[PDB]
Amino acid sequence: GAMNSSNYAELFNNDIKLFVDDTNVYRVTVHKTFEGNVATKAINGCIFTLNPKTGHLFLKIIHTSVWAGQKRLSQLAKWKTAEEVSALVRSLPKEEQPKQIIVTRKAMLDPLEVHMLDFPNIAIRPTELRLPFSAAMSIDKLSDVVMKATEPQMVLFNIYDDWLDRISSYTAFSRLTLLLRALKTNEESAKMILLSDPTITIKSYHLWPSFTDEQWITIESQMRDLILTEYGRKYNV
Amino acid sequence: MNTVPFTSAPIEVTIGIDQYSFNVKENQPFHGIKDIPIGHVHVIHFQHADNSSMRYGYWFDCRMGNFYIQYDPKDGLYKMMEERDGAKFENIVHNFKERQMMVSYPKIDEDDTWYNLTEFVQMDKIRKIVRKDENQFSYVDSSMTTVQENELSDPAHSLNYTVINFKSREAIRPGHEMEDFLDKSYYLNTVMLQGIFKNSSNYFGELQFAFLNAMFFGNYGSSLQWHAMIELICSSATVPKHMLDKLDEILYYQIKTLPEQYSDILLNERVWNICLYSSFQKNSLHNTEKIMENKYPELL
Repeated sequence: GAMNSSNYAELFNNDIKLFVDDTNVYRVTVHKTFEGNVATKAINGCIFTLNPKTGHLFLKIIHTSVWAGQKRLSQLAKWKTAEEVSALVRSLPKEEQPKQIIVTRKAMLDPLEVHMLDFPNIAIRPTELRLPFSAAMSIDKLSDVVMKATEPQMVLFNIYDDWLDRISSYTAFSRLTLLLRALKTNEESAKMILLSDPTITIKSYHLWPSFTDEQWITIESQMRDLILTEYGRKYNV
Repeated sequence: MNTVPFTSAPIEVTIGIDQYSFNVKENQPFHGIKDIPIGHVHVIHFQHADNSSMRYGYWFDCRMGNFYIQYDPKDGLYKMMEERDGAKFENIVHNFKERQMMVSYPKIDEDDTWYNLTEFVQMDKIRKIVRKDENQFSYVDSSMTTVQENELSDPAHSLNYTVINFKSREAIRPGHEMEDFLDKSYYLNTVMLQGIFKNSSNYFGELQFAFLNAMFFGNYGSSLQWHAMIELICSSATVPKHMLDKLDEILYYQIKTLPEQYSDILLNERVWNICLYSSFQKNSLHNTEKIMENKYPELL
């Protein structure tokens, strides 16, 4: 059925699974026209397809050309997402194919189920988790490859850098969701926390800074403080 | 006008004949139904007074043979049987008619209700949905499952309705996923009409048969099939105009006949709201929309 707090460890078992988040597939700026109407301008988007056990991120860049002369783009974006996830599964060797695909938004269930009819043994599931994957585009290297794209492109990342050398996938996922939730809640404050200290850098081959274990504890506490601080600011609490 | 004689009525029973129904008392001198209109299928149905579980009955056409009902005290139900001896059968019917031991099919001359509910229903198509080739009549009851329900278990006692499944490879052409899922025209016109039913009359016949089994037996699978066949047309952008106009007639008479107090169990809110107010055909079913809004405004 649906993935929730009851079945959290299931994310880190040895059954291959992918999260799919479609919140950055169709991205627009809204502006006034010369006649004072309103128009949208699409910008490049992405599908966020993540293996939470291994950190492998299949970032499918959605170039604005795919919207050209199309109607009902918010509807089409879900079907394009499902088409591309289906194409990714078919591209993978059998032993690498997921046994489950967890969609972050319930509106992705029918499109993905219909595109995956040829895979009746791959379960398509919603989640009751509120996951902050919309903030993927706050990770500078991911934003940069999406915006620079001139055509449809798939780029492969490990969203955990080398953390799994030191920590479990449960802990790595917890750290990722904390970082993304902080970036979602107050992007400028989170990037200051991560990038403030110039003596700690990001390796060419990494997304996040090269924190030692003790520095990660400090950063994680600063991220929790940020989220609390912002919840207090929001609710005047 | 043909006749279905009864040997006797040893148990108290409500007897249906088409949209009519009569209560018979235990050992009442009841010997059947006369003046049955030739040219239509008919259904003769039963609900026992002492056990309202299993509604059951028989679809028949008096053009195909001489049928009678006999109670079986072993299996505990009224059974239809065929009499092959025409002269015996005529002699029994004459005796019961002269003794006025039969009720008369109570058709009002003005009243096209039964024709309107069975316009496309043929015995030969019933006998392919309900498989018992040794009889010319077809038994249906409240509990019989459909081939589709059995997939999701005695296959011989099943209703072989055509399987309709909007999230099936049959319904969705590889490469046309969004197209075929949001617009069911492919599935309706190529797969179902051209492919399986061959024409709109067969499709409407099965839809009308599903509705009647749902209404007369409370057969849940039949209700599912009726709504699936409505939704398949309503969810298709491209439907021949004659089919839309005919569907509106079909559904109008079905909604007109439905017992008001069964609307909560016989009508699917999601399907009807989708079909009347959201679908491609939301503006194609004027008569059905008007009767639904006047009779069942709470469902909508």
